[PDB]
Amino acid sequence: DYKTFDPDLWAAIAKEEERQEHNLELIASENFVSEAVMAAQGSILTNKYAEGYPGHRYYGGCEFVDIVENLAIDRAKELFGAKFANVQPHSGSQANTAAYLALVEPGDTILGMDLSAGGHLTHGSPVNFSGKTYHFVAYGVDPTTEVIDYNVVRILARKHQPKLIVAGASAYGRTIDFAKFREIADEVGAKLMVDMAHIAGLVAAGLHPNPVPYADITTTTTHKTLRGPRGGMILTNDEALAKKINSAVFPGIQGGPLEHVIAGKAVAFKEALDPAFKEYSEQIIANAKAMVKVFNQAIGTRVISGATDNHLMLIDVRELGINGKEAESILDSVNITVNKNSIPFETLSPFKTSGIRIGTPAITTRGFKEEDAVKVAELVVKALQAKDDNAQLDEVKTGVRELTEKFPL
Amino acid sequence: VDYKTFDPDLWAAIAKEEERQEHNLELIASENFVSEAVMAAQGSILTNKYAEGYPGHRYYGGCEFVDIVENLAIDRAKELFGAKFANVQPHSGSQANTAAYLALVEPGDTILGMDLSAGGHLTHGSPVNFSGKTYHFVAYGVDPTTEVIDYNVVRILARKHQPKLIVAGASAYGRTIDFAKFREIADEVGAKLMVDMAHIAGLVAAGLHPNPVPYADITTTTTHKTLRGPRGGMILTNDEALAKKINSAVFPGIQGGPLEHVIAGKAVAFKEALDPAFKEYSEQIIANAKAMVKVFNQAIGTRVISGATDNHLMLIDVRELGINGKEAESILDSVNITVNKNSIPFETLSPFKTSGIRIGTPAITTRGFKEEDAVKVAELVVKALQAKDDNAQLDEVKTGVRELTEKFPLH
Ligand SMILES: Cc1n[nH]c2c1[C@](c1cc(CO)cc(-c3ccccc3)c1)(C(C)C)C(C#N)=C(N)O2
Ligand SMILES: Cc1n[nH]c2c1[C@](c1cc(CO)cc(-c3ccccc3)c1)(C(C)C)C(C#N)=C(N)O2
Ligand SMILES: *Cc1c(COP(=O)(O)O)cnc(C)c1O
Ligand SMILES: *Cc1c(COP(=O)(O)O)cnc(C)c1O
Ligand SMILES: [Cl-]
Ligand SMILES: [Cl-]
Repeated sequence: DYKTFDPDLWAAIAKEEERQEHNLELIASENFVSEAVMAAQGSILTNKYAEGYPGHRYYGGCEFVDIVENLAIDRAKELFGAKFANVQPHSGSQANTAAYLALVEPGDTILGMDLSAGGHLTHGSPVNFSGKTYHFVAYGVDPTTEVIDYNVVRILARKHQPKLIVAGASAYGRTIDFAKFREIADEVGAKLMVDMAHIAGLVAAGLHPNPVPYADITTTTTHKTLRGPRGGMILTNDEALAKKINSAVFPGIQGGPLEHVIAGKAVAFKEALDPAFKEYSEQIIANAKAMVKVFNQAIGTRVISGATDNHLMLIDVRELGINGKEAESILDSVNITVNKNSIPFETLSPFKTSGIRIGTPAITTRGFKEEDAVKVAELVVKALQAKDDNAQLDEVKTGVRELTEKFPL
Repeated sequence: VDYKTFDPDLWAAIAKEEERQEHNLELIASENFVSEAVMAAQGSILTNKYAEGYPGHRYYGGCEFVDIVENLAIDRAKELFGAKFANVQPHSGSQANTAAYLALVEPGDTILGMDLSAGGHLTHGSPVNFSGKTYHFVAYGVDPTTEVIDYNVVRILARKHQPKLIVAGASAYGRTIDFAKFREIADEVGAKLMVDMAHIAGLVAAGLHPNPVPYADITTTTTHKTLRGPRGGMILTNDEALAKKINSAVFPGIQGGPLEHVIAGKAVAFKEALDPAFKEYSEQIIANAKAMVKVFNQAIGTRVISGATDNHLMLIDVRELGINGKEAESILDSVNITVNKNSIPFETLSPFKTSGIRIGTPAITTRGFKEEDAVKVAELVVKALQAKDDNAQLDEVKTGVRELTEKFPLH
């Protein structure tokens, strides 16, 4: 009825719910938040200014908003064991912005994972505030094993004497050894910052080593594997760091927080304290390993590093005579969403790439099991092997429809 | 109701905040009540979509309809304010301003912006904010007698310090801002001009405040406040080269994925602001503020800074009542009237005590208050502040508050 006033807006939203229903979301950073999370984001909390922190706001009327933000703060400490949590970052990028501000000065040397090797843009890219503001040295993965070579990272750290070492990745499918990063950091006198955005839910479920005890500062998104609303968060065990972090977030780089989103963080965090979330996360990894099995055995789909320990995988497609962007386009046409993705030692443009990235958190949320995940990888290989063959691509589309009807939203 | 059962801690708190918004006089100058449609947009399944990039140039597929939504927001913004280019991805006014600075100046450049005590925002050069830390800000303020911007002083400062950029816009300034005179001072010294219209964006959209968009190299704004949209930011320009620097600065410059469900709420709100009724709304805002200023001007104890308002807000020196801004704020809070303490020009107290309070009418106007009601509000505020904890008087104010909120219930 309010939709009558703005028919064009609500029509697009309606077609988007239809799109999420009928497509397979394999983009590794996506998920489906719960009805309760969306309800919190749709609440009247959007009306409340609340600059400052609970009990220390810059105007009145925050007595009950402070309950919401405290729940989000306190559930983060419960989920991750940190002594201090900040839940105001508007995004993972802002969380990283403020975490740098608390650890280093502009121009300081920072060691962070190369983007082609699987790092995020905020870990040093020159088109990002991180590369522009600080002096980033990249570490990568080994060219044969495509896993992190900690002795090489150690060579780099001693050569470059960074003030800060950053661990964490957006397209790295293997366990990150946080304890080795800490030893390296200690040895050259650098601090350690971990960006666990992609794996935060696996960490919360106890299925990936927890960086919080090792890192000076841990940043994360609240979406992705955590299955929360879009937003960021900052954790630390050092009270002196927590103070810098808090000043960095506000009044440093942000103004008022999105308390309706923070309310959705609180909702999501309690969902993640439930034992059901560990079963969900167990299924994320098992579905990913099952799909990796299919690709390892298929022809043309080289899994980077040959296995996965977490929710995602990188597929090198150069042996199908295509690039990532063509692979992304083929699969999009049969109603399968992935993203083109640079692979270690990428030779092509970052906008063509030599591979695609695939993650299980979204389909696992829809209820897919290993059987169904195996099926998707088979559909993916069939589509990419079918050199522009409409008969075969329609088959794949049929298989995608079967799956989406089997697991509606 | 079922998800509410899984988390009573969370939802009982939100239930309390609903009651509080319904039972309070919200006089915080930057707050409002967004429509049901806006809230419905922020609560949609659009929170699930990653859409890094811009419409037609995302970094992956599946953005067909997210592009309609964001293009609606962009196009409606171009139409509301008459700018050739609009970026609707900033997560906030602070992000909007962060990206605008990156498109205009280099770290360390000299920038002229309004002093915090005088009414400027934190992002206009405060040393505790990225703006003060990253650039060499030189502040202008207001004249101590008239408490309005002295444009000859801006000229004097601009010529002395040769800023690369001049920033106009304010958070606690109740008078018309002469953008033409800023444009002429910038041109004289060869500086760029940035205008931050967050507070007055809705008045500007209604034609009730001079439009900065033709004068400013870049205009930034929030989408909440007088525009009455979701919390968020926006960047406007007419210059195509700046538009590209702006879009690069926002992504991948300082943000990752945008909040597409908030951007949907921006599109909803921009269409509401294009409706002819929004102009009647915005005119009621100003008439209510002027009605309140008249009352405060007649009560001793409540000195209105500069003695008049042209917009939605007023700044009140309370010191002759023997209290500071913090005490006034909490006095008013105890009788269900919510303001914020606020520094006044040439502030003598701590920035966390302050000499004043800031009051605005956008929120009460949104729930239907007229000039008659705006008058009763200011009278209730005067009564509460003069009551010297006389509980009988404070309880009378609570009744007056209850009368107004029951007379104008919320949606
Ligand atoms: C958007 C983003 N932010 N951080 C990322 C991305 C990814 C990405 C994808 C693409 C696809 O054309 C381009 C870029 C890119 C980065 C710098 C300059 C030009 C283009 C980056 C993925 C995770 C979305 C990506 C890859 N590849 C990984 N490694 O990190
Ligand atoms: C939060 C904010 N951001 N931008 C603003 C604010 C205001 C504000 C209020 C307060 C109230 O204790 C303190 C400060 C402050 C900030 C940093 C250092 C010292 C003091 C600022 C208002 C509009 C909320 C303010 C005032 N006064 C105006 N002028 O601009
Ligand atoms: C996704 C991601 C980010 C950025 O989060 P945004 O909300 O898009 O700004 C930062 N770091 C890592 C490791 C990420 O995976
Ligand atoms: C409120 C305001 C801002 C900050 O907007 P946020 O969303 O809180 O970051 C910036 N400039 C002005 C003039 C403002 O009034
Ligand atoms: Cl990502
Ligand atoms: Cl403000």
